[PDB]
Amino acid sequence: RIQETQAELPRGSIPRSLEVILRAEAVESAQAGDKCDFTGTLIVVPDVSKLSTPGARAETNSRVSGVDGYETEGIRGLRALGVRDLSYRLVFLACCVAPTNPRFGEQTAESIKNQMTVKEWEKVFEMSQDKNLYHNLCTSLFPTIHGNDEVKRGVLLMLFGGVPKTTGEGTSLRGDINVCIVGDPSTAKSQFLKHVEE
Amino acid sequence: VRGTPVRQRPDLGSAQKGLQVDLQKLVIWGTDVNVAACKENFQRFLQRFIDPLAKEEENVGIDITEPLYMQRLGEINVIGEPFLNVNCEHIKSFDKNLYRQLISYPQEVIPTFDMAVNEIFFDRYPDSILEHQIQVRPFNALKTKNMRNLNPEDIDQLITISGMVIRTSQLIPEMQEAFFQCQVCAHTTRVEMDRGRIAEPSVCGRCHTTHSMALIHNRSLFSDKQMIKLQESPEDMPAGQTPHTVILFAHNDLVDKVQPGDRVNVTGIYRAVPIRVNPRVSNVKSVYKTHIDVIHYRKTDAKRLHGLDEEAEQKLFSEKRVELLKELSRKPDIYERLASALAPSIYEHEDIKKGILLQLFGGTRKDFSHTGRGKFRAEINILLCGDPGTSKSQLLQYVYNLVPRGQYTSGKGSSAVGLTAYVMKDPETRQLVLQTGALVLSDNGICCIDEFDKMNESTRSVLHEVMEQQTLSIAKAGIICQLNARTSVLAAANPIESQWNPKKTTIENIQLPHTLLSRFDLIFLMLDPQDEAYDRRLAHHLVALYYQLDMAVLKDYIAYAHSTIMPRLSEEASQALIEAYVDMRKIGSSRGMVSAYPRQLESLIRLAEAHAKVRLSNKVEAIDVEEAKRLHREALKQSATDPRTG
Amino acid sequence: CNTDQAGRPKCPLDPYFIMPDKCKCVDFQTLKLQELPDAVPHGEMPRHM
Ligand SMILES: Nc1ncnc2c1ncn2[C@@H]1O[C@H](COP(=O)(O)OP(=O)(O)O)[C@@H](O)[C@H]1O
Ligand SMILES: [Mg+2]
Ligand SMILES: [Zn+2]
Repeated sequence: RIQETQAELPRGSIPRSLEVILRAEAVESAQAGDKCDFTGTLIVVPDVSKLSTPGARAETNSRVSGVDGYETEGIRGLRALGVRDLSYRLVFLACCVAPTNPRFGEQTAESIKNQMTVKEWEKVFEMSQDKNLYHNLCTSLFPTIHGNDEVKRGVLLMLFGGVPKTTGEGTSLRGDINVCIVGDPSTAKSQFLKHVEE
Repeated sequence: VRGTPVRQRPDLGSAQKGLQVDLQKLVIWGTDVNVAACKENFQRFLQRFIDPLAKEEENVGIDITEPLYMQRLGEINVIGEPFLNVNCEHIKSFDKNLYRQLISYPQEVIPTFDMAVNEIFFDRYPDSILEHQIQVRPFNALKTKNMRNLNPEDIDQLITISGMVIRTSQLIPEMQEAFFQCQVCAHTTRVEMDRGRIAEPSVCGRCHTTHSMALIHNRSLFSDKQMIKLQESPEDMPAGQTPHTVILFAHNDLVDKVQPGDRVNVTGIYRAVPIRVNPRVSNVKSVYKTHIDVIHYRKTDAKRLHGLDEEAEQKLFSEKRVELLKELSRKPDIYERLASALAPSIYEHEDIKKGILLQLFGGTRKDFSHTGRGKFRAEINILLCGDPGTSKSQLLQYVYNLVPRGQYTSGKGSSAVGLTAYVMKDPETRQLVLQTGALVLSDNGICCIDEFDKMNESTRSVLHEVMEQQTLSIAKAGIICQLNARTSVLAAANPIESQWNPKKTTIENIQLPHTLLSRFDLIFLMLDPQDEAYDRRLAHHLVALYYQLDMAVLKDYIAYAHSTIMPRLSEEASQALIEAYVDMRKIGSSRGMVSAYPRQLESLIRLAEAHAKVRLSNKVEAIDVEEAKRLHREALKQSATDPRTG
Repeated sequence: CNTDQAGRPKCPLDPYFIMPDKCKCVDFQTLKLQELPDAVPHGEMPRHM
């Protein structure tokens, strides 16, 4: 089940949600939260509709009339004529799947290196080697917020995270960084959060 | 006809018998319409009808001398859209009997009008190509002031009502031409819909195998459809009658044309249909239900402002009107003129009216996506903090009745879920659906919150997200999303004890958290000065109401401003704004006053941009920023309050 | 019995008895026609109907 992206909502509307169907190789190619890009064909699917208003019956074209005691009236006649309601839903049949915004042009560092192209890999390498990368990342990630350099640095470290670990007895050592911002109103806290999300 | 395919008209329902009956001329059975006479009358109406009272502003691109709808047909030739909106009022004026026949027999008459328009159009143009034959939309039928007064005698007739859209269901596909294929020889046949049903071939036409033909759902042909839950605005409101919700149905071109919260005059056929006892049995109920097969949507209203769609449309103003509005802008006191025009019968609230006008005009929409900053609120928010009986409720109601996409809530009558969204069981599909709230229905308009202090924080918390990021992030059990709520909030608050103590400071009297008050980019203290002249003139005005600029120009000015005015900060205005914010913060550092945070610099930018838009400058200027300063300062009575006490 | 809607409890299978006194009857007769003796070929049997 997918729903329309926020970039396409009309005014005052609720996003339209439709079910798309993946077949064969693509069966598990979409995961929750992903901004996928389904390519395929729209289709209709017969529906067992609960509409109490009759509509669009389909029946035989052979003119047959029940004899006395077996008249084509009621459920008997409906069944004999083969009357069925033509109620449909719109469903999407996706042959291929792919993210809307590709990140690159199990998981491991070598896997990421291979997945990313030569230009992207060289850019990553050169920025990794670049000096003052800490300040560069902070500034490039928060180009509108002034001050709060400590908050910027903390959020960057949170984004990079730690190294989760598990002890011999089983107890786990959390490696994720938790950050909280407390302060006076209009101090850019929501701005930091929205930067992080976007 | 020129070989064009005559598309079906699902709005007109399933075609009927169409039995011709001779009265001895050759009427349709059960009616008094003869196709030849109706077609000739409508052809005459098209060929030669001129509006004597028509105004150049009422009709744009239309000469009041040449016949009206021939120019419309010329437009339909120029563009591809094969639709012709015909005014039932014009039909009534031209041929009254034709109007009565149209209103009483829409399904029969309207196809004759379609035939006539197609004949005339394809006679005039032997080469113009259209996807389908032109279709006639009769609107402006004599308004039905209340659906509750319509009677079974009116069923299947063309009525017109008015109301705001509460909900618009998903696109429902409808069968029009079934496709059948043989399970033996693969012989293909098509069966068009006939009187609301389809006849299965039951025998192959090639191999003669009985019942070898199977229906191919996705090779058949379908047409769009959409349920629309609309709330009626009955002009005639009898005592003890609650508001009314009426089911509409759009068909194949009106699907997804009116969003929830939009106010529209809907002209359409008033249908009555049976109710099945169960969704699985065919037994129906003796009592039918009624709905509206919509023929035409009309957005334009006389007592409201131009809607978003009308503003977007290019040909909304004649060149003469554009020049007139530009002259009115070059006029030096346009700001005060428009402020006075707003709420003409509210006595000398000049500053509040100016603020409300700036709210209506709104700032500039900004695309900060590339900056990773978020979405900036261009809307302006106003809070009228005043003693009960200071006309704040009157101003709220005036704005509510003036603005399109306006919602109104008061005090403890609202809830967080009811304002944001919720889940109900649509009692026509028996399916669980999601219904919006006031803050969403007013997405691109205004929400008026009266009694803004009796708003127990459980629901007042919702306003933070709406007023900060124009978004309403709902994460409920099943549905997760963020709804656009780009509203403008006009709120009314009463000081604690329902009376303004002249000893407690501004904040101590307002009693609203600074976190919230900093969101409102305008706060007006409606306080009563015990003044002889004010009391005397107010009494004169109030008594004058007991015995005795144009809305048109105001509406057109606002529409043009929104259409093509996008003020941009100039360098001088930028420096002025910087100095304004520093001075305002310095002043607001006082103990009890309303302190100023960078949200107030944002507010000053918003107000300056709104004033520039009012001036049609397209460039925000030091004049605009100074006016924003003055307005924000006179509001809250900063000049009249010392930096220590109130 | 198709008229089961008048009451929920149902009538049996094969419930109908013909009412004699409500029958519109007519006279009917059976005759045995034999080929014409002058039509029967020489060595043959007379056909019947
Ligand atoms: N230190 C700052 N630097 C830049 N902008 C700021 C700063 N503080 C506040 N702002 C501005 O004020 C606006 C409102 O801040 P907001 O996100 O509401 O903070 P909070 O959520 O903590 O009240 C933001 O859109 C932001 O641009
Ligand atoms: Mg915040
Ligand atoms: Zn066949």
